[PDB]
Amino acid sequence: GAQVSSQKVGAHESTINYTTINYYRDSASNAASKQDFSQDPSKFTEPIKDVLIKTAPMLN
Amino acid sequence: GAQVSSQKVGAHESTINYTTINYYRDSASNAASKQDFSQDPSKFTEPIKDVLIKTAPMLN
Amino acid sequence: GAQVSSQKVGAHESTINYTTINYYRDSASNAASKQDFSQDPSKFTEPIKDVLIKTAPMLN
Amino acid sequence: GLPVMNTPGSNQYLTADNFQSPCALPEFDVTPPIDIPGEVKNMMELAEIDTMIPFDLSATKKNTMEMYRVRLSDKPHTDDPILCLSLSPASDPRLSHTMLGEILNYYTHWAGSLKFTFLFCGSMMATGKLLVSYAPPGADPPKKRKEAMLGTHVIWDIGLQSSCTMVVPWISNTTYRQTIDDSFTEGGYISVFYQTRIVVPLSTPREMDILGFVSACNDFSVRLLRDTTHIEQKA
Amino acid sequence: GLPVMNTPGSNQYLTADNFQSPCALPEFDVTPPIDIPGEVKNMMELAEIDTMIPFDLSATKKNTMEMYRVRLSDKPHTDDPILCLSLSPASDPRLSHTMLGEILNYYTHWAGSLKFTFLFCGSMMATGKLLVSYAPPGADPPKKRKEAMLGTHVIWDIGLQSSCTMVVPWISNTTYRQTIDDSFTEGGYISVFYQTRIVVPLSTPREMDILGFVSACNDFSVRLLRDTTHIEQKA
Amino acid sequence: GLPVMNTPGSNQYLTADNFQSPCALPEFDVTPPIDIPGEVKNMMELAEIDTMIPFDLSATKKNTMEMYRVRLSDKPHTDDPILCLSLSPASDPRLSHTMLGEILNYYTHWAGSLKFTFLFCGSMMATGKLLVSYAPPGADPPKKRKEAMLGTHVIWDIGLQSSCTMVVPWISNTTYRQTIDDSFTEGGYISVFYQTRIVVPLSTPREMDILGFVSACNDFSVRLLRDTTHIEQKA
Amino acid sequence: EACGYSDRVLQLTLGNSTITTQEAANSVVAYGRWPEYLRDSEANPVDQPTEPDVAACRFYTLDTVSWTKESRGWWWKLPDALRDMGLFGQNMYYHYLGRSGYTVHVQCNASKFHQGALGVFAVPEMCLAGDSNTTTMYTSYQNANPGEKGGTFTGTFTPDNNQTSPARRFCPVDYLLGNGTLLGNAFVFPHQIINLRTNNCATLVLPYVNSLSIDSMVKHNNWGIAILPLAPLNFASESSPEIPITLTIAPMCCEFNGLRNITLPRLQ
Amino acid sequence: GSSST
Amino acid sequence: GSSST
Amino acid sequence: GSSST
Amino acid sequence: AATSRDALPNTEASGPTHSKEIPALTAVETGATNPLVPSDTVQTRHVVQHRSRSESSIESFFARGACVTIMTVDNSASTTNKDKLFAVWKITYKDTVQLRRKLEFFTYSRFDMELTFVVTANFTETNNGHALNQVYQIMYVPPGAPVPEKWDDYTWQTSSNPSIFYTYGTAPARISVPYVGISNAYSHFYDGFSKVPLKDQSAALGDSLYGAASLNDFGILAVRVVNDHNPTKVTSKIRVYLKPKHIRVWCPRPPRAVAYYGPGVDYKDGTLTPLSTKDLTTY
Ligand SMILES: CCCCCCCCCCCCC/C=C\[C@H](O)[C@H](N)CO
Ligand SMILES: *C(=O)CCCCCCCCCCCCC
Ligand SMILES: *C(=O)CCCCCCCCCCCCC
Ligand SMILES: *C(=O)CCCCCCCCCCCCC
Repeated sequence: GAQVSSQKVGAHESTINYTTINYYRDSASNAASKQDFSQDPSKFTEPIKDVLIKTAPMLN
Repeated sequence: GAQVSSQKVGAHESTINYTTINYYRDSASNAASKQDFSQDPSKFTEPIKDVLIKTAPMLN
Repeated sequence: GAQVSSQKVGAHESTINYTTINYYRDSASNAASKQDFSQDPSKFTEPIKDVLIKTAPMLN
Repeated sequence: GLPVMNTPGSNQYLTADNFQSPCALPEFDVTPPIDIPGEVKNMMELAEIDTMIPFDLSATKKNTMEMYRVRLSDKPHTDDPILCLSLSPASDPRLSHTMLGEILNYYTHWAGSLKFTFLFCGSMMATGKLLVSYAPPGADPPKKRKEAMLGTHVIWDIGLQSSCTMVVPWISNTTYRQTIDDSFTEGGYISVFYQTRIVVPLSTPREMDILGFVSACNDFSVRLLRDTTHIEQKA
Repeated sequence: GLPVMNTPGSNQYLTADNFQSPCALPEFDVTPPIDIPGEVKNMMELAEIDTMIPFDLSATKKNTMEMYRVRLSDKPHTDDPILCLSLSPASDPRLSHTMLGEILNYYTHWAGSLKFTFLFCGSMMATGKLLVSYAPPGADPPKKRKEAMLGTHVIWDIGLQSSCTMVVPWISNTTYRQTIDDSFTEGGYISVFYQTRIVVPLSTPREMDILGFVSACNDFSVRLLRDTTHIEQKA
Repeated sequence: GLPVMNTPGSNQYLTADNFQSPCALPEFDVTPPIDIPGEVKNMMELAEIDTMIPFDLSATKKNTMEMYRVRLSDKPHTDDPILCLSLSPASDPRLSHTMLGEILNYYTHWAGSLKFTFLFCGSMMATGKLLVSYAPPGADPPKKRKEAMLGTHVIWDIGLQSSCTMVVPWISNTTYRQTIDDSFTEGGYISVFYQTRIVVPLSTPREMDILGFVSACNDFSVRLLRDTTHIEQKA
Repeated sequence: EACGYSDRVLQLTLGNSTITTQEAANSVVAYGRWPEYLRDSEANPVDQPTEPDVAACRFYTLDTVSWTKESRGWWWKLPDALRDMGLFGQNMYYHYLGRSGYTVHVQCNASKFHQGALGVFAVPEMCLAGDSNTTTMYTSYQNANPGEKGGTFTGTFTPDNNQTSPARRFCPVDYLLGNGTLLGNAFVFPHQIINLRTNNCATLVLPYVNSLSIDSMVKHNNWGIAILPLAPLNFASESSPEIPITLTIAPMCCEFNGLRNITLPRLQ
Repeated sequence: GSSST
Repeated sequence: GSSST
Repeated sequence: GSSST
Repeated sequence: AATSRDALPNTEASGPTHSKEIPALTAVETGATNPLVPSDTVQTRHVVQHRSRSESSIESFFARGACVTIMTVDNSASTTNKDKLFAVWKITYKDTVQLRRKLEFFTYSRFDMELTFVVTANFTETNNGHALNQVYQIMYVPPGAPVPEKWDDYTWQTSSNPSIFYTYGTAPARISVPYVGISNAYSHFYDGFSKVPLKDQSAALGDSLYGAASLNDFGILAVRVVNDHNPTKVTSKIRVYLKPKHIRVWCPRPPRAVAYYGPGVDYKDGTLTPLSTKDLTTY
């Protein structure tokens, strides 16, 4: 049941990996994976009904 | 995710190996591998533009 | 990287084995295997230039 | 038992650690998520939203609505600044409280390009050209259009497109700047000038406000998480 | 972290343990071995080398060179012993300091066959027959040739082969004997007698010495390591 | 939990250990490296660079620029030494502060070949032959050319190739020498003599300096890391 | 070479300028790295760089100094020594950021009857020690940056005892390389020696070196040039000989970012 | 057994 | 799983 | 992985 | 592919020579060191070399924890003219000398930093009394975060700063930190200023220390005893050990030869005579 993932290596001395085994039945007991996703800011930065083309007039 | 490497054995009693597993996501948490490289001293010992041949006159 | 060897079993209750993993890069950190060899005592008990046959006269 | 040797760090509590721990409510029936609108995945998403700058922190205008209003008028052309600002997004008092400034005060280091957008709020009948400037650090901070023009700038023509944006490109010696006032990692000078002048017809207000906004570009990032000075709890 | 439960023995220091431990000199450049002569792999190799017995520990001969010399002479035949010795290789004072005796004093138990070799050091002109005896324990210790002959023995004829060996075969009730004086694990009696007599011509020394040596056979072993009583450190 | 038994060494802090430990700044955005020139991979690379020897540590010349200058002159031939030096690269006061000497003072043991190079700094018109010597230890240290010639040496002819090198070959009883003054691991004697004499024409300086340099060969190594005596911190 | 090419005879040409030498001792490329422009994978400021090329990457000759029996040594900092040199200096003061490599050519000829030896060292981050034992790190910008005239070394440390009006200058002691380390070890830095019997010049090609891809040339010097008499000047039997030393330096692969109005520094 | 990410 | 050096 | 003695 | 633990080159056997090849003659003016080996100037035998440079790799040379500071705290009643003592330390390797000298063999470096904390306590007053086992809080406050003014103020809440709560008598505390520099490498030497003095500005306004870059380079460690005070006074000290793991270094330098005198390269009068008397022709 071991999960093997890669580290993003900062300062250096191949891919270096690390291992993780969950010891408990409840997912709430798990550590945080930090393997997170990013999304585009559009729902906050461009919430307009008509798609904005930046080279065009915003008002036409 | 185990990394198996060999020891250089000094005093003796095959290849003896040792095992390493990284327990953390950040490479900064890792121990030092001590598997390091050597380089030639030339950039400090012979920084001259024209390659030195030791049997030849250094000044010609 | 696990080393599996057999025990010589003294008092009894197949081959029973035991496991060993080296945790360190330096062989000096390792435990002793106790898997040692024996040799014949001849270099101390019979250091003579001419091979001794025990049924024969030692002096002929 | 398995032979073990306790290492340094044993039994400490690091508040930044990331370990497993036992669950106090085993087999709890968790309520499922629903698809609530407005989910955020990264704090830099918030830094990319334009928020309004409190430019005029005069003793009488600060901590009032007036601090957000930069007054212009139709006076004869001058080469003197409408406003002057230091590019210290976490520490200059005009930038530190913007949403960008606030998020930067939870981090030690920032990097990347920024952008300033100005909104003209005079009447439709009012016209004008302004010069918006960014001077990278190291010389005398611009106090005259003559110097400001020599740096990064946008000449803004007022018209139907109400607003104009100047991008402050990432131009730095270091790979990240500090989120405090620091000479070694100083960012330079933002300023605004009259290019021609504001002109109005008769029957029109001769003075008006512009509003300014700051936000991060897609190449902007922060690091080294830290506590902010922007909130406290005495007693 | 991984759930663990500390067992008895935890944190103790057993001087006989065999664990790994951190290296204080990491990446040290070790000097390679060279092939030095005389390598030993097992202490029983040393026990198989003949060393000389201090047979005559009389008050005036002990702790002098004389203790190693057993005096014979050309006197008329007698059935009386030249020497008498207990087979207690670690505890009898004549055997305990031989190399075999010394190694046995670092162990609690010994087992296997031994051998005694005698060297005649009289002149070439001297002749003689001697009887070397081993009596396994349990009867009266031999004080006369009559009894000694009934046990394990070798009749030694003196001549060009200078020396003679009697093997004391492993004959024991227990599988190992104790390395102390102990009646239950007693080994029996070693003795030497005149079989005929030493005879010399005229112009020849009428008295001479024999020297004796003890060593282990290839079936000999020891166990249960222990400290010796043969060295101390007062204050 | 998993049954475990704590071993000796548990909870200690060995300053030379090599374990993992938790990161206090998780997911930190590290700045990438750039290809800075002059990267070093091993301290022996620095030991292979020639550095200048402070040969003349007289009371008035030491701790001044003069200590690096060895004065020669055009005087009549003599068999007396220009300089005498002990091959104790970490402890002789003339060698201990060279870059080689300094690195050796962070280690207990050294091994390998060394080389001394001398630079003639007189005028082009000056000529001369010198004898540079290495005497392995164990005899009277050379005070006359007669003895120095019998050891390892180079007869240097001064000319267009300004400099000359004598290699001190690794010649030792032990596999490594100590980095302190120690008779058992002594290295022997370096010395320089006039082979003929310095000769100059008229209108020329009759005295001049030579400078000397020491560096390690490719077979040179050190081990057992240690603190140096070459820096301290009182109070 | 059988066509005559020599280690000793070189010609260097950069921009509209050429140096010839007939008594060189080869030439050095510091750390074996030739100067280069900033690569995209190492780039940091995003604005289009200026690269003046031949207008700035050419040989500039600084004021000639004089070597005598009493000389203890000289030092210069780069880019400081070139701050007033033609369009290189202009580009430097007009931009926040700038990076540059250099060809350094030290010139000193004498005669077959003179003798002496100059150690010529190029030191990355050549931090020098100050004149004060009342305040550390106190050398003023003005005294740290002499421009083309450079500074000098001294054989004696002498602490500034004026506390009212501190001199705020360096006091770089020669055998301590002006920085608390022994001069005999300065050979681990890229160097050449002008030994008058052998050669009449030193040539060092220096890459841009820094812990950053680009930085403030006005705030920070990347390289220091230290010239010290390893063996003192001497001639015939004259008690007071003199020979000149001339420094000619050329910037190489220099590029600049962050254009604004010109910097006008307080240099006195 | 093992999962790889 | 395992890596060998 | 494993070695057997 | 040549590793730090590889054996160095064998000595090859070499015999007598008489030729125009001149290895021994050279010219140090060029700036080069003559690459000779024993077989170039003497007759050699063949030797199979087993020695290696494993212990002098940059990693191995630095692979040790060094003390960089001692912080003092107490657990006393705060009273109107004196408060309970907590400690504040500006993170640096320049308060002590040994690790500083080793790092300064080089101009620049990159490394992951391992910090280990050794904590010791004692009673200071005579009285009998007691204290119960202390817990310590070691809080990192990075440049810009609120530095604590009192042992018990709001900043010790640490919602974002990393803190270690260490229990007295347990194993020394330890954490790692990545390469956190705002440059591509740490500068052990910065020949510059953090400010340009402008002519149009006052001298005071353009002034800055020589060789100093960011005034608060790396922030501070703030340490306190978390326990409330006892009737009896207990003083504690936190010794901080720094080890540079996963290290790279650039541009070698001559080592410090005279005593350190401040965070810069400055030296003190009276300390400038490292070398000792020894006669030129005396072994
Ligand atoms: C809970 C405790 C966390 C402690 C975190 C400490 C983080 C800050 C580390 C700073 C790194 C310092 C490295 C050494 C100094 C510099 O290299 C030199 N002055 C050169 O720039
Ligand atoms: C998947 O996990 C199969 C491999 C098992 C590897 C060794 C597990 C180490 C100890 C796990 C204890 C589990 C805790 C309840
Ligand atoms: C690769 O790692 C697969 C093999 C797993 C071997 C057993 C792992 C032992 C316990 C690992 C704990 C990991 C720490 C978060
Ligand atoms: C070979 O070792 C591959 C199998 C790995 C088995 C589990 C290892 C258990 C934990 C090892 C820790 C290593 C110590 C640095």
